[PDB]
Amino acid sequence: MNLTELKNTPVSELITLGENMGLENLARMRKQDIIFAILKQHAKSGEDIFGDGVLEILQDGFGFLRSADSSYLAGPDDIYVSPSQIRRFNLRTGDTISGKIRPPKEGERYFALLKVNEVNFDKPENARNKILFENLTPLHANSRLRMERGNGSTEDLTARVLDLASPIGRGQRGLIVAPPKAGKTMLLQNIAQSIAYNHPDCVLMVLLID
Amino acid sequence: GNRRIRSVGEMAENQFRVGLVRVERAVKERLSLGDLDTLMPQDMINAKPI
Ligand SMILES: Nc1ncnc2c1ncn2[C@@H]1O[C@H](COP(=O)(O)OP(=O)(O)O)[C@@H](O)[C@H]1O
Ligand code: BEF
Ligand SMILES: [Mg+2]
Repeated sequence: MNLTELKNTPVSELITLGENMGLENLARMRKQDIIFAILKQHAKSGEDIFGDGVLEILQDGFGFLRSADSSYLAGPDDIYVSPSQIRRFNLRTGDTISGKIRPPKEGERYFALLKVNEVNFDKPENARNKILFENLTPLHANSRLRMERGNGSTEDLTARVLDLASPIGRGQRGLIVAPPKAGKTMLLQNIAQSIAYNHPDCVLMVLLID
Repeated sequence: GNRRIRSVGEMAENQFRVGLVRVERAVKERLSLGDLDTLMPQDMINAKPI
């Protein structure tokens, strides 16, 4: 069973599913161990598990595949991947993996990986011989990112002024220097909205720290 | 003619064979669940029993 359907679903449907499976009182614990027990039960009565996430390699040698909604945090929902995959497919930290996984026996508690299917939205054959990040040659931005939507709403004028003051392109570094109380949150929200509406092909990521 | 002498050689050989059959049973019980292209013949056998 796929993982994302149970990850991004509301916890109420998970409670209903766990109560229908005839299990222990499920709603009394975290969402993490709830979905862990749900996956364990569905694997005990069902087929292989299908998981996905982002890979982190520790100083120990193995790897942990963590989901996006938990901000990639430790818990029962992580996926253990042996160093054998890191030696065969030559994995790296931050690799977006998605593939088949199995339940754990004694001595283990995390779902072990069985066979990778998609590595960073690409075939393992194409990803084997590739180019490193730091080995690339940086350059200046050439394709400008159009931030104007064209509707001219009450607040999109902000983005318009942005296009008037800071033409953003693919590969530019933007530093928003603003004291508190200044209204940058909705500014970044509108920027993200416009850049996803005008350029839906490029991936968009936001990070809220502290 | 009916009494045979044994030395360190075959004695150590028999001890190594005992260790080998122990670790062979271990790796066979472990291998009953293993699959293809998911391991190397290094961690399958444990050096501690030998
Ligand atoms: N384009 C805008 N139109 C109307 N009000 C705005 C606009 N930008 C900011 N504000 C006001 O400024 C305030 C900024 O709040 P907040 O997001 O906490 O500040 P900051 O983004 O600097 O942390 C909001 O309460 C909002 O009402
Ligand atoms: F500028 Be506020 F503190 F987000
Ligand atoms: Mg703010």
